[PDB]
Amino acid sequence: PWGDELLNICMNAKHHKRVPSPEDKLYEECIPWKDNACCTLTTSWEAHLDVSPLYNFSLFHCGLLMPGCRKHFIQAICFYECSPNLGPWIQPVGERVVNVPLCQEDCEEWWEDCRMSYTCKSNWRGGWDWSQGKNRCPKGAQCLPFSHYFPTPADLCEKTWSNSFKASPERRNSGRCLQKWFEPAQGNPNVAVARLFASEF
Amino acid sequence: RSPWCVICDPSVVLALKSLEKDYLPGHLDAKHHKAMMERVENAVKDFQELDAYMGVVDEATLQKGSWSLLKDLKRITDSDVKGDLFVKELFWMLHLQKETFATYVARFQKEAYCPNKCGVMLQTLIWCKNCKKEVHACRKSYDCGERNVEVPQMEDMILDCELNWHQASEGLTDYSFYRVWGNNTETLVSKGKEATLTKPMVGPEDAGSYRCELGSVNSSPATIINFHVTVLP
Ligand SMILES: *[C@@H]1O[C@H](CO)[C@@H](O)[C@H](O)[C@H]1NC(C)=O
Ligand SMILES: *[C@@H]1O[C@H](CO)[C@@H](O)[C@H](O)[C@H]1NC(C)=O
Ligand SMILES: [Cl-]
Repeated sequence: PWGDELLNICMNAKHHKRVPSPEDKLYEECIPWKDNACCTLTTSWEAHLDVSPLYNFSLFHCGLLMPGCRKHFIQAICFYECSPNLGPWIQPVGERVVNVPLCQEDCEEWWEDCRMSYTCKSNWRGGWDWSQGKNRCPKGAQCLPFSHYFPTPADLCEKTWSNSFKASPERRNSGRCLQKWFEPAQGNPNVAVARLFASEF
Repeated sequence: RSPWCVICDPSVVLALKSLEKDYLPGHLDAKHHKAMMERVENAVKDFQELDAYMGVVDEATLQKGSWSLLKDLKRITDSDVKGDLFVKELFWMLHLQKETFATYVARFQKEAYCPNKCGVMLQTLIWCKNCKKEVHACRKSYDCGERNVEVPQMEDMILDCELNWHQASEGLTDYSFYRVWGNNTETLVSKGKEATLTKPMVGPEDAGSYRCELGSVNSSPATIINFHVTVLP
């Protein structure tokens, strides 16, 4: 009836805490989740590393990103690693997440701030030159504005993370899409979306 | 495929406009002006010379490069050189400049980019793709690691939190020194611009754990150092 089975849980992937709980301290962008997190301090720190050990996927592949852009990607990581409100979208590939509806503002802002940064591919989920241990752009892949490879916010949200996120037409505070970051002062707006979706009325 | 970072210098772009409008009319046939400039614009719009290049430079490097180029460019224009003589010197020169600049870049990358060895240093970089100047966070381990200190009783204890790179880091606030108690509480004992804590004429009661935190304009700290103090009776 109400999917409490699907609430307040952490996915079984390699870094996640087995169950959520509060943290005395989390690093920078992961702070909004310290109330109740699926990430340890270490994990929150690791998320901010260049070529973070969490995925060994390099963001610098077309050169260092603008910091504004880098910030968005880190927040994406904090969210994926820290959110206790992902149950409805957990699925096995050992678990992952599929088509989490990110509010339009989150995808729009992300897209906006990454326009000026450079990448070489539009489907980051695979097809990279992997020889150094980290991905490099494959033979002849041109470094160009993000707005070239991801013409829309939707492209960006969805394809960078192997369709972990769905760009939702829904906007923020509709009760029907999640934010990848939120101001800690203002309290977690994703709790109630979870509830809605667990029942998924 | 990226611009020659040198164009992020205003004097360079103005030197280049001055070249087009002031130098070309008296020194190159009018029928060539158009295509000359297209060729020069493109020399500067792609920098092929580049240790993978990250597309960033500090103000110092940009200036070192720009100053080199501007000097040599004005050397050309001062010489009053014309026609194909001029054309050849100019592009020749530009090529050589790019090479020299390449060197300056590789030097910057290996020597001035994120030179911190622990903690987080914030440093202003200029992105060559768009000339946009912003602050990058240089993250190395969260820690900076423990100091063992043994102090002879009744001498002075000096705890130095300063690391080489701090004076260069941007957006730093204050050095906080905490004492760490056996019951998992802490006391803030000093908070200020001083990078050291001095405690004179020490006794056994001053043994135990201390932590330094160098604060940042951002949320979290730039440097954390732990000190363990043994007092030698
Ligand atoms: C990332 O790199 C490390 C260090 O080389 C490697 O051992 C590890 O397998 C990689 N991490 C993941 C999550 O694949
Ligand atoms: C904890 O221990 C310190 C040092 O022994 C003592 O001075 C302090 O009163 C204790 N603090 C609390 C909150 O109990
Ligand atoms: Cl959340």
